[PDB]
Amino acid sequence: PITGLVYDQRMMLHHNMWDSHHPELPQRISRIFSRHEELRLLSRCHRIPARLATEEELALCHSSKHISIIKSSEHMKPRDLNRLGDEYNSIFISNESYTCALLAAGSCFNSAQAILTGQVRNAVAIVRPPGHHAEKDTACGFCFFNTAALTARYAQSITRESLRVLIVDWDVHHGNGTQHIFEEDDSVLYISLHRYEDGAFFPNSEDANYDKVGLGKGRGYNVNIPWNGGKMGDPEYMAAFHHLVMPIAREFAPELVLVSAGFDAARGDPLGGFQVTPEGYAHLTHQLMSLAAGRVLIILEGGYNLTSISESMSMCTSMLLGDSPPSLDHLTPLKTSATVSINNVLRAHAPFWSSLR
Ligand SMILES: [K+]
Ligand SMILES: [K+]
Ligand SMILES: [Zn+2]
Repeated sequence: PITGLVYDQRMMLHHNMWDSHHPELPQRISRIFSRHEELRLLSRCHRIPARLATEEELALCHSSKHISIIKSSEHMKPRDLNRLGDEYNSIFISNESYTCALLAAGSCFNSAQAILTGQVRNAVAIVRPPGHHAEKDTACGFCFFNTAALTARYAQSITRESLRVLIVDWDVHHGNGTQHIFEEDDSVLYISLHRYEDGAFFPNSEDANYDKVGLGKGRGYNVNIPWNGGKMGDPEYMAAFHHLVMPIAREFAPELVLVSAGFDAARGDPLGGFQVTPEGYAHLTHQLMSLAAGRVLIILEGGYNLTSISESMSMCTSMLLGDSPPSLDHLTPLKTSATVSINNVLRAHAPFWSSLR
């Protein structure tokens, strides 16, 4: 039972040359890595090397146009970088951005490979820029390429095309990119918990609502758990995992679990407004470890309180290493809004999933 870990300082090169205090900071991965040292968790892990993703691998989820455009930004002057970045929804670009996105995906490919070949049982991927907002043909929300989505395809490419991989997205934002890429796919189960606020919360789309359950043969394999009007926390997420995520995931019976692990739902996050605790993320992690024979890859997405995400993700690694879950705070009754959300998803997925009725 050994846990993998991948981190590369080079992914800090991605930076905003106008707003040096833009929340998607280079130090995000630095602080998480550092926190692993202080808790002596790093030594307990097998260090998995990072690498560049190939354009061939990028093409698993992304158009030729999108790849070439981002590839070109590498040799651009700042005025053009400003220009190009402005064409997207919430995107800043530097000359090192393309390489960093490649390193994020490549790092997660090696981690998945290590898990699927049995070298490690599970792994954590401390990477940036994030990925779940990135679409097939466009960049969005600090994301250039959809790392978790690409990792699912790579995983299938080195085993079999029908390898059942589950993607659990507990980043506070909806992974619009990930949902769309697999919306017609029954081999990749996408489960997302996110702040919705009737579509007022980023990325401001109604695709994130519970009624969007997938298309074609992918009907029922897209699960949206939206939160409305309320500071959701550990009780609401534990309830959603108990009633929805885990029973659906068990029925799906994944062979690989990918976690789009953003920590912007964490308490203290400048953007999230939620209050999930580090203890909360640990229990979520531990819960997911009971699936796919423990084959779990935890991939960093969002999260912008340097202290919050450092503590939160370290707690997840501690769980993968086999340590015992810390006790949760005394569990408040669910916020009335949560029960509404949970029941709607229940109703919307009860036909496709036997364990829900
Ligand atoms: K999410
Ligand atoms: K799907
Ligand atoms: Zn986010």
